[PDB]
Amino acid sequence: EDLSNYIVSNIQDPLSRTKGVGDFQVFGSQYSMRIWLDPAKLNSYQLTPG
Amino acid sequence: KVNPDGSQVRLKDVADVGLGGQDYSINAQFNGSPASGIAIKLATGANALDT
Amino acid sequence: DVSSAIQAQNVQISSGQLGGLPAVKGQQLNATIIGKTRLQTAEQFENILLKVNPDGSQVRLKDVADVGLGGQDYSINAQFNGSPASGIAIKLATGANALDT
Amino acid sequence: TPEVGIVTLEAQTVTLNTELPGRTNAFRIAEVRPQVNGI
Amino acid sequence: MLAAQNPALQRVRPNGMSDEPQYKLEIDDEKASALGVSLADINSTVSIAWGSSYVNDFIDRGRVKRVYLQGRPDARMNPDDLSKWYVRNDKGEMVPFNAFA
Amino acid sequence: LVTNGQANAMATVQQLDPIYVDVTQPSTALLRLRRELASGQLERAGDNAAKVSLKLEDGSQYPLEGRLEFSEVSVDEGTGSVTIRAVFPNPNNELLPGMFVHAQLQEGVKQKAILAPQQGVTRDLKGQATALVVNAQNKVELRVIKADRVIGDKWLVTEGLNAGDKIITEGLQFVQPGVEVKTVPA
Amino acid sequence: LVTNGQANAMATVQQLDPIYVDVTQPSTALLRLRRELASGQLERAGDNAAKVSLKLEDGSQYPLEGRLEFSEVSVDEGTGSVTIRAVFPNPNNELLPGMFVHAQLQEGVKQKAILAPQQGVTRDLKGQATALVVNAQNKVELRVIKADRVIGDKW
Repeated sequence: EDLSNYIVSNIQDPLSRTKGVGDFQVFGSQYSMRIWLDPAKLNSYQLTPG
Repeated sequence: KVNPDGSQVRLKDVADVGLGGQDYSINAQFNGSPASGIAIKLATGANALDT
Repeated sequence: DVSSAIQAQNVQISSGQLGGLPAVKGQQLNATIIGKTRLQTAEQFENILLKVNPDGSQVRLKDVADVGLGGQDYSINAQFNGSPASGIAIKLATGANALDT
Repeated sequence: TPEVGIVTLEAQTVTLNTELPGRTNAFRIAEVRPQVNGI
Repeated sequence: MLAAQNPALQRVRPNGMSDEPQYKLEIDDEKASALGVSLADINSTVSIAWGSSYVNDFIDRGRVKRVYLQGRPDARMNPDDLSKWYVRNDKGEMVPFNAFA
Repeated sequence: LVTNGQANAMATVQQLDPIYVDVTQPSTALLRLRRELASGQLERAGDNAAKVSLKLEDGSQYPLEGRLEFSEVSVDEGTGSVTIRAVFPNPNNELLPGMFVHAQLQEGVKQKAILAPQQGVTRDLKGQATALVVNAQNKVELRVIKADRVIGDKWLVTEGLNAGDKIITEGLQFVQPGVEVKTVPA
Repeated sequence: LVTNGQANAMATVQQLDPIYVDVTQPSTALLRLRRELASGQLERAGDNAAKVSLKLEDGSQYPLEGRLEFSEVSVDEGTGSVTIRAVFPNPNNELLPGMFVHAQLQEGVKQKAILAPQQGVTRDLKGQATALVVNAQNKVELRVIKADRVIGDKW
């Protein structure tokens, strides 16, 4: 996912605008700040994912 | 949440925050070593050599 | 209140997946969890419940509204020699032939 | 070769104070309640 | 099968996937709403806790990327771990998914 | 008209030569203190452990340094927080009862604490804290480190970095890992 | 001013050397365990039926084990769950009354259990679990099995 972030953040945006490329597909994804809800501690304080 | 006493819970007391991919379904791998690639489709009405 | 309840009952929610990525090491099970699905027949809109006390007594949509399939737009409707009918009225496209169409 | 400012770091001892929120309450507060009745 | 037995074809394929197990959890509707928890809270809990919801964006290192929100890699992996998730009642209490699902 | 045993107060008489400062610590912090004081990686303070200093509503430190007593034993159901009482002297009318102060409860003493500058620890694209370190063969490396608490203008490191090493504080630019460099003091 | 029969208190004197842990349990799971224990396949143990052994708020195990106590007879209409107490020793005052905690009390020891792995068990057209087995004359056949509990990575 480091290399996939590097593609989506630095190669994909100048390469999708060139003369000839109409559709692309990356094999991976960029970074996205995931937040992993622990349901025991999310139970501890009377809270929901909402 | 935070009470008027001043006792709060943060997001660290519920979840562990860290960066990861936005979807993990596709993970390419090139010739024994970890890698990733972008696939490219040619737009219609254009050429392959010039692209 | 009936509108908010019906927008709460037949939701087609993305209910996730068992064993979905990222997986803990040693996972061998995968299945696409289907949660609720949006309702289909008259007996399933007929059992939308609006308010319910903790004692168990509820108010379904039987006791509030008469529910059944009807037209989307009741405005335009046609007839044909007495017997009831309906139809589509086709217009030909641009640069096209009438006989081929 | 480049000449850059480089530190030489060693072990030491620290204190590790932690920050925690709160309010201040009065030391000896006495709400004057009447204990007897009348205007 | 009738094309694989046919001597005029060769290696016919489905170009698709076949039917596989998928876990249909059935929300007990009237019991959940009688215990007090509203159904929009159940749908929000299910969709965010498994379906990897999308809240808003954030910038980093000169690029706006996105923030996702999903349960652990250890609390959705088998049907025994669909009971670790609790949904709030209408009075601050906590109701498990074993009661109504 | 005033009645007997009235719930509504007629007037409020309070004196503040000391002021109680009620401070809420989350219970997981007390639990990781109980896990780390039992191991040798965090020694108890002892004679200096009672002193606390409070941060006022303008970010300015309060000049006097009071002491605490009775870290409570009942947590609350909602936020899971132990309240901790601290007593502060108050000669003038500086602190007022009902403010929102912070407090610096200090506990633990590290007996092997490595401590790197702010301008020597930078974040990479992972989000991890990285530092540039010169080998004994006089070439640069990168070591992934974790950085718990800011002390003034310097981080402290827990693992990943060892004592007696060198990190580059100033001159991080035009230096990439794997190149030759010479160490000058600055 | 402090009046007779006051509703709100003045201080809280409390001891905690044997603590009490009010463990909840939803009544569908207790009724399913009562069904699985009345149906004669799993045997309730006697040597380790009263060990509770909580693990604390940050996932750390508590070093002492304590006795299990009654199960309260009424479910509560706000969440639908019984409450089971437990008696834990607390010599070093290392756990406070009111924290959130998870207990591991066992529900039944299955004697002579077989574990089919996750690879060999699938579902047919109706929803009942199957597994292909090989006969003694070396020929496969379909057979319908009842697998509903995942332990480890084996049904």
